[PDB]
Amino acid sequence: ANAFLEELRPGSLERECKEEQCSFEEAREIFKDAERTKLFWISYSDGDQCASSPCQNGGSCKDQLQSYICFCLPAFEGRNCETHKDDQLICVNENGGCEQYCSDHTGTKRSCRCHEGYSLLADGVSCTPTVEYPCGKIPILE
Amino acid sequence: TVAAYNLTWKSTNFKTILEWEPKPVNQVYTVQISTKSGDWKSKCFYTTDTECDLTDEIVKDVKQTYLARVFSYPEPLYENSPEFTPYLETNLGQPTIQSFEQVGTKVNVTVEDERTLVRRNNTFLSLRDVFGKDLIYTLYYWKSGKKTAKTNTNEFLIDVDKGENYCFSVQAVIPSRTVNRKSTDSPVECM
Amino acid sequence: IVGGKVCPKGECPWQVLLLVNGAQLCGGTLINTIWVVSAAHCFDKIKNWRNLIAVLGEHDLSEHDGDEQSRRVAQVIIPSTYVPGTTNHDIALLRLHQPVVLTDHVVPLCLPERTFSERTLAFVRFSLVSGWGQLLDRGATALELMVLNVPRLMTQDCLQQSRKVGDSPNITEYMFCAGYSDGSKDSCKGDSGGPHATHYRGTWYLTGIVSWGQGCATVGHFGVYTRVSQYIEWLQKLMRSEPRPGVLLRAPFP
Ligand SMILES: CCCOc1ccc2[nH]cc(C[C@@H](NS(=O)(=O)CC)C(=O)N[C@@H](CCC(N)=O)C(=O)NCc3ccc(C(=N)N)cc3)c2c1
Ligand SMILES: *[C@@H]1O[C@H](CO)[C@@H](O)[C@H](O)[C@H]1O
Ligand SMILES: *[C@@H]1O[C@@H](C)[C@@H](O)[C@@H](O)[C@@H]1O
Ligand SMILES: [Ca+2]
Ligand SMILES: [Ca+2]
Ligand SMILES: [Ca+2]
Ligand SMILES: [Ca+2]
Ligand SMILES: [Ca+2]
Ligand SMILES: [Ca+2]
Ligand SMILES: [Ca+2]
Ligand SMILES: [Ca+2]
Ligand SMILES: [Ca+2]
Repeated sequence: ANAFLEELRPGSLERECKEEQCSFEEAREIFKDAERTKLFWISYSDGDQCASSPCQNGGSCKDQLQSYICFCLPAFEGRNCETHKDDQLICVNENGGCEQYCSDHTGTKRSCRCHEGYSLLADGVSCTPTVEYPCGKIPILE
Repeated sequence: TVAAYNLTWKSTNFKTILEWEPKPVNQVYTVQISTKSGDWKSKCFYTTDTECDLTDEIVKDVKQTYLARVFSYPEPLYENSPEFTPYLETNLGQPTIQSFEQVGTKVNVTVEDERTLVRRNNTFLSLRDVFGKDLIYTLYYWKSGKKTAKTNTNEFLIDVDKGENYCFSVQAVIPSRTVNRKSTDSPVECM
Repeated sequence: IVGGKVCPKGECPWQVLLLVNGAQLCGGTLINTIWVVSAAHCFDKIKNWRNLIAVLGEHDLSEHDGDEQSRRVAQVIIPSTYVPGTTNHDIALLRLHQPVVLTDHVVPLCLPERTFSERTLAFVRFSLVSGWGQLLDRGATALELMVLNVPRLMTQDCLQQSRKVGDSPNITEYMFCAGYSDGSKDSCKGDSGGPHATHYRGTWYLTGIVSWGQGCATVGHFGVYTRVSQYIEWLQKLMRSEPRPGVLLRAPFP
C-alpha cells in the first residue's frame, strides 16, 4: 500500500505485500521483470477460495487457483462434503444392502425379502435356505 | 427427456467429480461407474445437479480405468463418459513451498508434500505416497537470469550468492506423462 | 459354446437337455421340480409333440450315471406374440409330466422378481451361459456340458458396438446382448434355450435365455438373449394355471 513519502524508500516485498496489500504496480517495482511480476501476481492476487468455508460436515478445504478441494470425513462425500453416505438406504443403491429382494417405502426405511425356499434372518437383510435344495445354490460347493 | 452430453472429468489429487449438460428441465439424473470387468455401481441417485463426486469410488484403485454413464429420467436414456484412469490423468494440485534454510553458500528448499484424496489406514496419502518415483518437483528460481532444478524427493539443495536475495517457485511433475504432466506454479517465496 | 470350458459335473445343476425323438434339440433351465424354461424357437419344426424329453442331471452325453433323470414334456407354453422363424419373445415354459427329484446334481435356478432383476441383476457385469451346442460356428456339438462367462451390455451400447447387417433382426426390449465382439466367445445355436445365470450375493438367478445372434462369435457381434425379467409375471400366472388338453399352448402376452 502507499502512504506519504514511503515511495522514496526502495521496494520491499515484506513491507509492501506481506505486511500490507500491494497493487500490481508496487509488486512490479519489487520484481522489476515482467514475468517475475506475473509469476507472483497469479497467486498473490488469486484470493483464498476457502474463505467461504465451502467444505461441509467437518471437511477440510485446501486452496487452489480460483478453486478449492474438500477433504471429507469418512462418512461423507461430494464436492463440498454435502453428501451423507448414511442417507442413501434406498433399493437402487446396492440393492439396499439386501441379500436378495429389496422394497422401497415412501418415508420409512426399505425392507428386505427373500425368494421361496428361504427366510429373512434377524439382521433383516440376509436369507437362509428353508429347504434342502433351494434354488440358485450348488450342492457340491455348499 | 434428453441424454446428457459433454461429460467431463474434473480431477485434482484424485478429487474426482464428473460433470455434464444440460441444465435439468423436468428430468433427473443417476450416475453409474465401473471398471471394465466390474459390476455397475450407481451414484448421486436422482440428482438434479449436473455433476457427481466419484472420489470415493476411484480412490479404491487409482491405477484402474473407469467408465461412468449418466442416466436421464423425466432401458432409460444415457450417455457414456470418457474413460478415466486416475493415476495417469488426475491433475497435480498447486504446490506450496514449505520453507528453505540457508547454510553458508547453499539453500535447502522444502516442498510441502500436499495430501491427496486417496485414503489408506484412516489417513490421506501424499502425492509422493501415490506416485512414488513417478513424481519429481522442479524449482524455477532467480537471484532477485533464469535457473532451474529438479528433485525426486520434496527438497532442493542449491547454491546461492551471499548477500543477494532469491525468489523461488516449484511445480509438481510426472515426467512419464504426456498430458497434465505438470501442476501450476506454486506461489513465489523469497528468502 | 464357443471359447468356453467344461462345467465340472454338478456345477451347472439346472441345465436341462431337451430331446425330440431321442435326438438332441436344445438346452433349458429348471426353475422348480415341475417347470423348465427354454426358448420358443426350439419348437419351430416340431411335429411329434408326444416325443419331447427333458433330461436333468446330465453332463456327458457319452456316459450314463445315476444322476440322470428323464421326463416327458407334458406341455410347451409359448407366448401368443411369438412368430416361428423370427426372434422376438423367444421363450417357452415347459411343464414336465412328473416332477424331478432334487439332488446334488439336479437343482433349480431361481426365477427372480421383475424389479430385482432389472434394478440389480441387470447391472451384474458377468453371467454364465451354458450348453451342449456347437464349439465353433458350423462345427460339431459338445459331448460334455460347456459353460462360458459373458459380459452384459445395454442395448444402446450393443447397437453402437455392432456392425450393421442390413435387414437383420431388431434388438427389442425383450432381449439384451452379452458376449464379446472379437470372435472368441459366445453361445451358439445348439445352446438355444440354455440359461444365462447371474450370480448375486450367494444365489444364482435366471436372467436370460440363449436366443440368437449373427452366426456364432462373429467379429463385430454379440450374442442375444431373451430378457427374462420381461416375462416374470407371465411365467408365474402360467405355473399356477391348469394343464391344457394338448401339448402345445399359446398364452396371450402381456
Ligand atoms: C429367413 C430370413 C432370415 O433373415 C435374417 C437376415 C439376417 C440376419 N442376421 C441375424 C439373423 C438371425 C439368425 N442368425 S443366423 O446366424 O441364422 C443368420 C445370420 C438367428 O439367430 N436365428 C435363430 C433362430 C430363428 C428361428 N426362430 O428360426 C437362431 O438360430 N437362434 C439360435 C442361436 C443361438 C445363439 C446364437 C449366438 N449366441 N450367437 C446364435 C443362434 C438374421 C436373419
Ligand atoms: C467459497 O468460495 C468458493 C469460490 O469458488 C465458492 O465456490 C463457494 O461457494 C464459497 O462458499
Ligand atoms: C481436515 O481434514 C478433514 C478430513 C478433517 O480431518 C479435519 O479435521 C481436518 O482439519
Ligand atoms: Ca507501504
Ligand atoms: Ca508501496
Ligand atoms: Ca514501491
Ligand atoms: Ca506499513
Ligand atoms: Ca514483518
Ligand atoms: Ca510506477
Ligand atoms: Ca510506486
Ligand atoms: Ca486461490
Ligand atoms: Ca450322461
